[PDB]
Amino acid sequence: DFITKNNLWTNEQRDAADKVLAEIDSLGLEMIRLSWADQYGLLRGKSLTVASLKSAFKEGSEVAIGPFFFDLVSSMVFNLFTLSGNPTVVMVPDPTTFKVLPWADKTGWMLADLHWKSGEPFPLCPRGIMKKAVKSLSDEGYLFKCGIELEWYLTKIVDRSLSPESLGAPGVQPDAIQVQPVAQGYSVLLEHHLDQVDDIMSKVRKGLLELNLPLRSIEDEWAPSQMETTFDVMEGLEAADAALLIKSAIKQICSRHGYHATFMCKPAINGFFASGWHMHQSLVDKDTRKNLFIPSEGEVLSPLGRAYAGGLLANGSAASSFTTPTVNGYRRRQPYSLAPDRRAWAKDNKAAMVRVVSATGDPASRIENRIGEPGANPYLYMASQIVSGLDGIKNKKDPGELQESPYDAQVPMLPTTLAEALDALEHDSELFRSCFGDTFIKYWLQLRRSEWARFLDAEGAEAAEPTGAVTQWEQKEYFNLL
Amino acid sequence: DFITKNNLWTNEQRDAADKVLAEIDSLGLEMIRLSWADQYGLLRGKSLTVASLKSAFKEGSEVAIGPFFFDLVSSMVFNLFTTAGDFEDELSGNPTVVMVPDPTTFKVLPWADKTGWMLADLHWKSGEPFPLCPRGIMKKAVKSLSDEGYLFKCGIELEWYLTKIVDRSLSPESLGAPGVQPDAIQVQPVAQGYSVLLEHHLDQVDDIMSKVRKGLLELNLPLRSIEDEWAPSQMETTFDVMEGLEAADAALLIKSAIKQICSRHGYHATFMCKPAINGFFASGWHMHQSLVDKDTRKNLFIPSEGEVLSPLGRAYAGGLLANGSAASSFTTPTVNGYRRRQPYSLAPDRRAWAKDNKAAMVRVVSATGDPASRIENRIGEPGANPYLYMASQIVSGLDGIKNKKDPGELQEQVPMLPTTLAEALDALEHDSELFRSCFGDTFIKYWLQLRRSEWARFLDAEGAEAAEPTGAVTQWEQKEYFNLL
Ligand SMILES: [Mn+2]
Ligand SMILES: [Mn+2]
Ligand SMILES: [Mn+2]
Repeated sequence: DFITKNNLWTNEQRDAADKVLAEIDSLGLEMIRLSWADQYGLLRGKSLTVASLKSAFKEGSEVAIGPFFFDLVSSMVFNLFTLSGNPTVVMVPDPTTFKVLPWADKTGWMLADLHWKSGEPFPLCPRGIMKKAVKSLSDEGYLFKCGIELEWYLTKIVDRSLSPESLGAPGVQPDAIQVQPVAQGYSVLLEHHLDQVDDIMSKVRKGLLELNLPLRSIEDEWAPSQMETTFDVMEGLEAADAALLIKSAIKQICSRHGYHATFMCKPAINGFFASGWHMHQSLVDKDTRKNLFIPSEGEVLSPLGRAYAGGLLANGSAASSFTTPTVNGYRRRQPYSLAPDRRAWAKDNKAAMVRVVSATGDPASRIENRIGEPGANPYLYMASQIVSGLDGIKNKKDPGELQESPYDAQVPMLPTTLAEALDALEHDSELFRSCFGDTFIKYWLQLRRSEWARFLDAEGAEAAEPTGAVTQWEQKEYFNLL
Repeated sequence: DFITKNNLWTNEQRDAADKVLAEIDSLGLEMIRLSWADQYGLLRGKSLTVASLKSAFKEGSEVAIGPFFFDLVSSMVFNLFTTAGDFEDELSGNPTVVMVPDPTTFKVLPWADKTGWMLADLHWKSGEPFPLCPRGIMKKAVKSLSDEGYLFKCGIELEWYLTKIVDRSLSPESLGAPGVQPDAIQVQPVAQGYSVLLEHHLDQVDDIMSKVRKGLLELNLPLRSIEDEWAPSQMETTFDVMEGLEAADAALLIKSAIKQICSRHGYHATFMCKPAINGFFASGWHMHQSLVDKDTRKNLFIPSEGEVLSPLGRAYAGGLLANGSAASSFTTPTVNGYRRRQPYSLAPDRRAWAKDNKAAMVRVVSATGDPASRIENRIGEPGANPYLYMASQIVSGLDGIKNKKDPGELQEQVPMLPTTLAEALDALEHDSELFRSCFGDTFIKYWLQLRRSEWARFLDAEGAEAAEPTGAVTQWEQKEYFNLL
């Protein structure tokens, strides 16, 4: 009993486990998927039978850490045969995360944590970085509350790009899935585009509901075939696990019915505008459970929330590779685009990095950080916000002055390439090295700089210009998987 | 509770929400749409979960005002990125407003999967109503009307085209860009025409037409008639009399149901006045109107012998007429709506009153002592915004009442109506006081600002000559109104 010997379950998780086996038995489930988010947010793991799950509930399941050392295309940034080699770690199931996948045949699903065989936590496990952030927020008196609002694209699959000629090779991107848009229209919020796409959208809507996910709204975003699904507030690690499931389920559900959902920021398809992942955040007293961001008369935020906003602004440059992991996501670093090109904050202004949604006495007063990207890793994005903010609280960082025109603000600019965001983390190594782990940032810096290098040798430096056209390297790196 | 705090709900609005939630539960709905009419009459909004709509019945639901500052093809008319000091004097920014659900508008949409629908009113977070909300501008007319003792009784005669879809123009090179017109949906007529009212045309199109009829009927919309119009594939669908806000709400839902149902079975319904398709003539939205006494429920237009209308109805007609050029951009908001002059037809392009003459803007239907004595405005285009069309008639007609404006002798030197949306805006600019007073002064300057840009876009596309109303429908007009209106 690996799990019991190393004290990896709480009584809650233990009784959870007892019940997940009871649900498996009455539901007649034949497979149970066991997954974890890699460095990119992509769900990797194994599909177990129900005899093996019951054994994994004592021993765990062995997996190699090779995904962590590969890129999206499988090039070896780190040597796997010798930050090196391919040790084999234990997948430790978290029974509290179980869900009965409704688009699959008799298949359950539940997330896994990564552990060395000694029992200590694997230091690259992105979920572990969110646990670390949530634990430190619980030691300062706060619970992290997140409203998930996801902008993504919806397309019908023309060709799945399966011919041997299209398969690529480790380091050689495969062809993008061939798609076509489902609706046109730069008319935003049009009910007619909703009813047009609801043939497929009603299947995604029904799937989110069956997962007992707290779906809030389904909206026609601005661009042709661009969509917005928002969710009610969730708390802490739970919200990250839920973003994860939300993006996986949308993609899997669409594909079963012959559609392609992508969270790639800006697909290389004419008429497609950049997608954003704005992150609605507030803090709540771990005891009192009341928004500690609520302002008074004259305030747009409580002093606490003001401090949170300061560290969100202060650290957002080092944090950019986390809020915007992808190359392609930096075409959002632009003026006059409803996206943030500089560290500005404002009450009700979409051209800002931090947007305040608040009112005097309003228990829903909160911050909207808009430097986020839809394809971000939900554990690195949200822990970014937890680490960034709690720094502002701790160091009483004034956010400065609410900006009436963020695109004229003389505030510090945000990075405009993924190279720049990596540079900014190198020269502000601390805080993220104290919180994410020194080993992680060394790893993170080395791996992501390798992918920048591949974009550069494929497209050149002048293609990196954010206003530029979306390159084919972006399409054949992010469209299929993200 | 946002809605109790600013008392945005009467008790009836509260006796409804309780049963709105009750049949949501009874029927097992999973989505409720919350929609609102933008400057164009086009239904914007969100689709909310049950759990989430239960919240909006207390706190509302937020939404940006971008549609109001965007064109049909989403050019940015007003700077969206600079927050405003007095928004109503600079018109800049993307403020978040609250959508206040109105339960008296609840419907289960027949053609959709387990999905409900209601209308929302746009309010500032301050609790005070947003100054451009067209449904608010209708709410205002109905008030000033009830504050003079009258209810608005409205009869709708709505013409439109029903066509089969050949291509939805979804290829990426068709999608357009912000400010760029997307390609028009490719279509095919469904019947031949130039054989007006032909029963066999009706039976010919009833495969989908019955699906529209049935959908309108399930919505409890008071459908009066379906008729076969003159031009190929042109229909007219008329409705029984409706009152005040309900008639404009229904007008909106009428067009919404008609387009959504047709598209769901692969047809394209369009309220474009005159599509750029061979043989298609101009479609109209005629509005019969009368005033009733708000306490006796009785038609105040009914004429005695000697006069064609009562002196109340006669005054209204004068207010309909003396502001008709000003109001033109609210009864005929599209460039396309002015193409109405053709070699085989008569357009109501005269600002005049008549019983038989088809060129007069208003037709009178009145026999002595007849309880259905009324007037009929005919400059209405079908792709018109219902709130602003109806409120333009109440506002025009109340002027004539309060000022005893004389319409003059029935015309079978006739003053003419604006021939273009440019001229229509010229007319409103130079005679703005009554609309600035009753529609809001910020709305009128926002309206003239928005549409004058829509005209320069059209002019920049096809040139001054093709802008002439007599001329053929250009490609700018097709790619501006065909798909959305
Ligand atoms: Mn959005
Ligand atoms: Mn007719
Ligand atoms: Mn008529």
